[PDB]
Amino acid sequence: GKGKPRGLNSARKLRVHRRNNRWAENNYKKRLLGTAFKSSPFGGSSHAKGIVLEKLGIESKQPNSAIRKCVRVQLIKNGKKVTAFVPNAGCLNFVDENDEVLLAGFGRKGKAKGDIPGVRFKVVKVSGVSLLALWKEKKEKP
Amino acid sequence: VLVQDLLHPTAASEARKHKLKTLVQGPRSYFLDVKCPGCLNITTVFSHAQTAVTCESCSTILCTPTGGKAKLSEGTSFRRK
Amino acid sequence: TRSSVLADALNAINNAEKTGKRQVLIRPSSKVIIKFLQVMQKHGYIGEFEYIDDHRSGKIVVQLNGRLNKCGVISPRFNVKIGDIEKWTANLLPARQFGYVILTTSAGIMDHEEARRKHVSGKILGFVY
Amino acid sequence: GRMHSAGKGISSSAIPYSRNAPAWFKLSSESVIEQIVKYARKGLTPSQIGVLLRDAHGVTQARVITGNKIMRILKSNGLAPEIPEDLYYLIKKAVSVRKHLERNRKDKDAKFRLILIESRIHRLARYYRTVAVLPPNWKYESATASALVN
RNA sequence: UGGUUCUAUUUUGUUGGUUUCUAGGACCAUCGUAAUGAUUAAUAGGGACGGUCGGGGGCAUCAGUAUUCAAUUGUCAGAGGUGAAAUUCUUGGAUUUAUUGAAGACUAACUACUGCGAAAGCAUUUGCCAAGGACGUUUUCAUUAAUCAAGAACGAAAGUUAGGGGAUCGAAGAUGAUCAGAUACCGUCGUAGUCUUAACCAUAAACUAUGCCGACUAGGGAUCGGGUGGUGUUUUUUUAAUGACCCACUCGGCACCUUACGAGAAAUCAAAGUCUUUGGGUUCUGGGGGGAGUAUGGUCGCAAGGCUGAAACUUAAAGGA
RNA sequence: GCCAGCAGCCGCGGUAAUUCCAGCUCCAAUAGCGUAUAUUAAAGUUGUUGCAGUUAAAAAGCUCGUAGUUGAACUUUGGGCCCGGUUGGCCGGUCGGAUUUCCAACGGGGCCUUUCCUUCUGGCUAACCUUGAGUCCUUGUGGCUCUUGGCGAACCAGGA
Repeated sequence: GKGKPRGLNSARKLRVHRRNNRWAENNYKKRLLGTAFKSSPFGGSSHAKGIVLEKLGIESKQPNSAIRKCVRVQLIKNGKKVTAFVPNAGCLNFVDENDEVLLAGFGRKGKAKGDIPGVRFKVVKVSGVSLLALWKEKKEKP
Repeated sequence: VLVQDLLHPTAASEARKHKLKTLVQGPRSYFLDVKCPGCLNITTVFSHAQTAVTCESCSTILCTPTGGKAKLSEGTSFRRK
Repeated sequence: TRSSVLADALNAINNAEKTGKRQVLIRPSSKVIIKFLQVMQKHGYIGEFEYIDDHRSGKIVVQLNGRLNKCGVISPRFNVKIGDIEKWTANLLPARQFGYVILTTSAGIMDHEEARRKHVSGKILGFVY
Repeated sequence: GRMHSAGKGISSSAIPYSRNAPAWFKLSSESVIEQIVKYARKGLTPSQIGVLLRDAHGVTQARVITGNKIMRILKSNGLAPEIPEDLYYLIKKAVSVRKHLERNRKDKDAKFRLILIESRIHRLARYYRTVAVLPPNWKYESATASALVN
């Protein structure tokens, strides 16, 4: 006689005692307050527009040393101030201050990647022309 | 035991086993036709009194009640039934 | 209490038989049960079984074979529609062939393969294998 | 297993099977009727009647010997009592306890037990609602028990 | 079969209104028609009964005994205390002894792989008070039951509120010791509290860190509670009677051993088994580590505090065997 | 020579650096490559199908409960006759498909065995229990032309 009511008329007490439970399970937490719209940068999104400030330097977390390349942004929305991260080379160079940049996630949700600490985004485009190209030289910049 | 007739076992195994399992339940207590010596009378008493009953009227005493079975006095034939 | 009957005795019958008891005794006797066994028996799963009355709700001996593999009571007693049993067999019968799921209609405190030849269905109490 | 403690008692009677007669007893059915109805006004309670009937005269249960069940009979004769007898010992216990709680407000065990007991009663009083044997509404009232018996 | 009651197509011009003709409603009695009509009674439940069982509860009595203290009673140097010490008591003759007393505190050994309770938790004795489990049951009612957001009892101790109690221990406070320091460990005293009445709080490693219902798998030998049987062991009294006992059996426990056919990260597990051959019933919970069960609001409390419960930021490990 | 610098993460670099700067050399995509962001699969790390909750992060302190959710079985089974579809064999019957006997599978309508088919007024009959006549041909339950008593659910259409 495990812990649940079982007979026939035990609809009522079931549609409640899952709907309570669900709570805790983290996911169903995000989706009811859902956080996504109020908290976090993109709100209910995937991508966005921003414009750079400084070119900050963030060393490592440690089993590592690794002085990586990050940029503060200004979005073109809530305004948060965010940092974000660059790929490939130096990549830095090609992000010349107060330029237009196109930001996206980091495929991890929330969370925070690899050897970087409070950091949660990547730089996809600039000006809107790739980075991918303004490192495999299929275009160049204005 | 891999097996057994539990229908009818021994008579043994019942006498000892508890009133309420001999299968079909049946009492142990039973009644007991008493000549106090004076009169011939015959009062139908029960093995477990709870009451002492008086004998018929002679005002006599008979059988005290205890845990289970009366203790009956000295005189009493106490033929069972 | 004892809140339900059929159950109680059944469980002891899958706890006699496991150990190799050749049989059983079970207390509260019903019609329900008498009928239940009378199905089981027809299908080759027990024998004889020697009601005993005592003017009471009564005791029933069930002589063994050592075939029984397993006869759980299901148990709200759900409802069921004809074409639905086709979900049950394969969620609690090893095969199909075989080994009867078992249910309660109107005739009938009678399995499903006989149910086809009748075309009837209601509520599903126990099941054998 | 007694509804109030940690206790799984077993002990009743192992009415015997025979429906009819004791046979060894050969006196009459009318005979014990008379006897009960003899007893009642005097000052009875059906519970006791049997005890007294059993220990002294032929009987074995009224039940064999007649086709009724004591009470039924008193009720025909009008001796049922205003109360269903088992109740009239519980309420009693109430008065008899509450009183004791009030000589010694510094007693808990007793307190609890009282409640417990208020409850035996409400439940048993809800039943002798239901089945037409307490004029509807009856409710039990703590304080009204002492001119209900003395 | 009346009656009753509604009508309102149809013809004695017809248009409308009495109201008689025929036809459809519907009903309470009524002679008649019927195998006249009510599922088992789940090894699901609830109940009654019967012997019972139990350190389950409360209210009262009852006894042990130590400790402390004081009297009485004696003798006469240190006693205490320790790893080793010193503070401490010592003609105001302690420490010891004798016996009686007083007080509040607890319930030794028995006492265990044992008892019962929903858990917390419960052991001197007896009397009321009502409760309850397990069996036994040719009693009963007949699907009433399983788990449960909401809601509502209980909840170790600590702690609080006001009275009572204030032996013993004994945070706090004071101390003497040790120690580079020692606000700690060691020693002696010590309010508060421990105890109880009445009211709060609701937390715990509240621990099997294992939700309950069920149903099925594989062997054992113990034990508590019942019950059944054996011209069973003693009791001896004359034979029985019971009773203890032995054994046989069982149902319900509280566990244990042994396997591993299974499961697992493993350690190990008769359940953590019947799960990629993936599904019997349902309630809670978690989704990297911290930040932090904090800040906030909202709420229960007199307060201590509880329940609710973020985010920014930071980080490549933290962890299990 | 732990400084420049690279490195999404593990990490190189503190005097011979397979990672930095650069030469040659090779590898991958290639008129197209990279780069950052968001989303997807990867994700059985949101899960109903498919998770985990003995100690990894998780079984509420324990019980009662109004909803919610599940809920033993039992109320025509069997047999009897039909008749036909269209897959599959056995003839291809023939200048690569047409169908019959032989004949397996398999559905499906009848009807009958005590057998509701809401059921009455017509019209409706559509079928044979009919049979007024009979016989092409294998010495006949193989083949369908015809009105008369009598089939109602092949169905119109008003109601109860």
